[PDB]
Amino acid sequence: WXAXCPA
Amino acid sequence: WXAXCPA
Amino acid sequence: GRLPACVVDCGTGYTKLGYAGNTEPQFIIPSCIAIKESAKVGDQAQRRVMKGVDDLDFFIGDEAIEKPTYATKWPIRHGIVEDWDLMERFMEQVIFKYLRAEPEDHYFLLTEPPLNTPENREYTAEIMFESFNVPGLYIAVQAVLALAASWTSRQVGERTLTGTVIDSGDGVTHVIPVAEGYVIGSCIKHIPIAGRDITYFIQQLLRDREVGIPPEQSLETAKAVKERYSYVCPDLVKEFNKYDTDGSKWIKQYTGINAISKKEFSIDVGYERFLGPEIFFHPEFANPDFTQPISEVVDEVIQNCPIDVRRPLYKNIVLSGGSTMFRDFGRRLQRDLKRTVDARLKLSEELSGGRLKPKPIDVQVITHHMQRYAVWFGGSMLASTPEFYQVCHTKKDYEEIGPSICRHNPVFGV
Amino acid sequence: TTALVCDNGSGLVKAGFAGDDAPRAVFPSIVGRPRHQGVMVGMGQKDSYVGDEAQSKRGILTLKYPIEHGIITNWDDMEKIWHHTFYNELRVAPEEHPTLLTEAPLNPKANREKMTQIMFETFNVPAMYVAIQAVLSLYASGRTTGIVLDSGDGVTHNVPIYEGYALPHAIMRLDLAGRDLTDYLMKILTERGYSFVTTAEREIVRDIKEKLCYVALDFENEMATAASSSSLEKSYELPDGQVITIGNERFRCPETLFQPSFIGMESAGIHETTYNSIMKCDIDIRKDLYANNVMSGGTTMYPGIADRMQKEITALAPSTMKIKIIAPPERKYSVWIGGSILASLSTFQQMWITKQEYDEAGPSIVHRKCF
Amino acid sequence: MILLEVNNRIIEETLALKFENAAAGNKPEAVEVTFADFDGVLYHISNPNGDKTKVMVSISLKFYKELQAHGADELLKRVYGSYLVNPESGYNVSLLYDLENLPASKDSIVHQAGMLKRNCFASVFEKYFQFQEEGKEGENRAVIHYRDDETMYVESKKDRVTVVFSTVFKDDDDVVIGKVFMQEFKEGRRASHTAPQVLFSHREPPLELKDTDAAVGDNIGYITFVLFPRHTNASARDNTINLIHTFRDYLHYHIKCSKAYIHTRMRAKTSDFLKVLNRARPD
Ligand SMILES: Nc1ncnc2c1ncn2[C@@H]1O[C@H](COP(=O)(O)OP(=O)(O)O)[C@@H](O)[C@H]1O
Ligand SMILES: Nc1ncnc2c1ncn2[C@@H]1O[C@H](COP(=O)(O)OP(=O)(O)O)[C@@H](O)[C@H]1O
Ligand SMILES: [Mg+2]
Ligand SMILES: [Mg+2]
Repeated sequence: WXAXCPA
Repeated sequence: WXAXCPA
Repeated sequence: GRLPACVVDCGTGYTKLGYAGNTEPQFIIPSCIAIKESAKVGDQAQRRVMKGVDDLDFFIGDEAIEKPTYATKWPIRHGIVEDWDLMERFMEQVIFKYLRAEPEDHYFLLTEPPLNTPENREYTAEIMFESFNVPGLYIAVQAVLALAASWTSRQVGERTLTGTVIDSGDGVTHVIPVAEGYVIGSCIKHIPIAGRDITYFIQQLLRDREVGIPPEQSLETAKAVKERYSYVCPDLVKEFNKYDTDGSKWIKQYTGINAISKKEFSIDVGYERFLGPEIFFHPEFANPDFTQPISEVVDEVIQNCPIDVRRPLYKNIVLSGGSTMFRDFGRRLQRDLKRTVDARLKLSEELSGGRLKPKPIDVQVITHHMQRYAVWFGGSMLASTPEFYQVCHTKKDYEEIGPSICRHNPVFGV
Repeated sequence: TTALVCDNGSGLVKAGFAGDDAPRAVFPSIVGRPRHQGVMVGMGQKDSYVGDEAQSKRGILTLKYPIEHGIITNWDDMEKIWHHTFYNELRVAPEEHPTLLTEAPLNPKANREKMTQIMFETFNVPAMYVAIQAVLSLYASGRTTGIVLDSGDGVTHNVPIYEGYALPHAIMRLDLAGRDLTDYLMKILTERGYSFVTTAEREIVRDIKEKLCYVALDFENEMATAASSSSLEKSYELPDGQVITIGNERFRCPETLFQPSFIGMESAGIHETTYNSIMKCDIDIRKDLYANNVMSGGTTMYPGIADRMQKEITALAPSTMKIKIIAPPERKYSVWIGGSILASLSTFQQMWITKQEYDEAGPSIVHRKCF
Repeated sequence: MILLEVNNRIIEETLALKFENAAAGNKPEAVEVTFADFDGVLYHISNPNGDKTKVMVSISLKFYKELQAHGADELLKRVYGSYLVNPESGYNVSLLYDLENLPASKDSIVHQAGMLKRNCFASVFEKYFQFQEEGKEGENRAVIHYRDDETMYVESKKDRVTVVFSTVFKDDDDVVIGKVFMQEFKEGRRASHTAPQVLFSHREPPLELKDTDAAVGDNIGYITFVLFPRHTNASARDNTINLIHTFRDYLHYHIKCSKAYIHTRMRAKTSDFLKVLNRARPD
């Protein structure tokens, strides 16, 4: 992901 | 170590 | 009708020479170089400064040995070179007289030991680009050339890139593994002992164990090693007592010819038939600093690389190099490696029980031709590849960036 | 004449023709590059060995997964894998046939728009579509009502469904998946005495888990029986020949699915999430959802998982009805089978998205196409 | 080496290695090697077919067409006897040795084969000298440009012969060095008694080359050697031919030798500079 978690 | 690396 | 490039394998010992796209190195000559030096005393502020044309008044090659008024001075010493002016003189002499190749319209590939410092490579490349004006240049380690030459042993069509090579040399023998074209940089070790100090030990022992030879013709006497005169020995003391017990049939004799008075001189052959070649697995005899065997070094270097590559590597060990010509070398190395690896496997299995039985690790040593020279064919295939003409560093690269283009090394990176 | 269905799985890629009952190409999503100097110049060197080969020569490469937890991170790697699968393996030009793509629910719209734009621009495919793995799982299972447990390698999600309609407001997506299990397995294998760090040993541990892992009906009882460790330990043969003995780790890592607190995630297990999702649905459809529970994905092949899930759901749910778990033995390729069946449907021949309408409208069209 | 040799020692060495074991039974020793020498010409040694009893040598002369047009019937029987056969590789002279027949001589034949390039090159110069010697009407001047972009021209009139050289230098580094080298060529005469006149010209090409389409440009010098019978008779012909043919590589090699000489001198001076510097460190 972009915010929260990686991906 | 025992498996992987020496120690 | 494109001109072939030029293949050269410089080194401390007999320098290989010839052209690409050929199946035999035409010229194989020592590194001996003559010079018109004599006895001046001012030798550290004018080494030579030969007046007039006397600077080039020097021979080269096998013809340079039989000139008893100059100085035979080897420029190379186990890779590292102190003064490279002699190297440049030798290079010009060879390219012109022997090769007869115009540098401005030819490509030169050169080989250096892996331990060669970046400075030497940079400055030799600068010298080449400045004087010879060679359009292209390329320098690479000799291990891959040996691996490529090893394909001729059997099943050339069967591509086999993995393996490892332990090459010999007049002053260096190195260990380098290959993992499907890509070698490991950190898993390389340099061995100082080589096929020269062995002869030093041979002559040192002979000068006391026997008499009847002249001081001048010593090395020719010490070259019984290159003959059938050295066999390796699974055991040391056993053969020692074998000789000290019978000492009649196992002893050989020498019938060399003097090069001055043409008077025959003979000496017997003793314990040196095996001790010399045995020094490889017991380097402590000659070099006190390096008290470390070879086979265990091989297993250690093969055990410092990823798991997936350990298995195929042990299966492919190439017998290439002059110092490896000794008989039964492969048997000893294979047996020692098998013993140590089996012991390691048994120790690993002991700690964790199980009724299983892992398939035994297979270690095989391959004996083939090309052992004396395994770098020349690699260079020939290097030149024959069109991609070589594209990877080779160009003139403009050296024009302003400098000679740093040749500074690439396989054990460096930032 | 036919269409191609490609499933960009978080850890594996499935592709094949529309109509076949089995995929024609099954290789992991690996895009590896050499780590060493690039020294050799003879016979075969390539700048980026990405694909099936990568697994064979993984010992000198820095393997990196292009897709992470269902969301693409490197577009160059994904385009490279797409090109490889289309040309080297399938050997079918994109123009000849259309392509079908699937993705997990609750994914960012940016990924969908970029994928559609790249597919329409680079390969100029005549038409394509975007769907959901769970609905294709339903199609493969030949059922119209149930709850999907699509526990893939990167994402686990559920989507309640009813006859002829879905419930988009009761969709739960959990980041926990096979990769976290592999990381935890590596961590515990370290506590045993065996160390594994690089990606090659990551693949080795993945294989080990695939071969010697199972779920435990009761955690405490299994731990006690492990205290009497004389019948549970098993041995595995490494490529180098070393033998590794695995005991409690066989049934410890799978329990992370039911106990996310092991990794430190403040969430709930798959059973709790499914219970919450079903409860959020209408009362009447709860009976049907309980009576039908479809599961799919490569993370749900552990023996005994179905029994444990059934026991947990029955314990949580009221003990007055019957709960049934359906575990087909081919759940690995259920998504691909469903995609193929959907493509074969006559009515779907018009739902595709063609180049003309895409160009005139824009990338936003796919957003309104079946959500 | 000071005077560049004309005998390629590669053929000498390989033929010596082959013949020293010739009297050892049915010993084929299949050979297939490709070489290269000055003037940008490629050699080739390879058996004609599976029959290894015959070894063949060939050339890839750049200006071969001029030689064929002129006709070298003299060279087909004087130096080379019956062991010369029609060209195979690229329409260029190729010879072979018949091993089945006994080879009586060992050194003479090897030496004769060693000078193949000059042996074929002489076919034009010696014939022009014969034309001017025989009293035949002065044969038409000819221009012979070899692999190098430069050109060679010769005029054979009565009472004397002429030769002019065109020089081209590729790298900018060596242009000035070669200019300096050839500047003093036209003047050094205090140690030669029976030697020809020498002159250098770069700005103004000689009037002889105006009509001829020889090397014409801006950064091209010219060298002419005047020829007279006192140094072009039947006795001093081979030496002059060898000197002129080996002129180009001679200049090149001595340029490199001068470069090495200056390198050595500067290396020597560095020691003096360091000695001067060492005055700064304390006792
Ligand atoms: N048949 C042989 N028996 C024993 N030693 C040999 C034999 N051939 C070569 N050698 C030794 O190996 C050395 C040459 O190996 P080589 O690698 O070709 O030198 P370099 O390192 O310059 O390439 C020689 O010093 C020689 O003593
Ligand atoms: N036989 C197996 N046993 C346990 N896990 C498996 C098995 N085969 C695959 N897996 C796991 O399931 C994953 C396969 O990817 P997958 O679950 O199908 O994600 P997706 O559903 O998006 O294709 C792998 O990460 C692997 O860890
Ligand atoms: Mg060597
Ligand atoms: Mg999935």
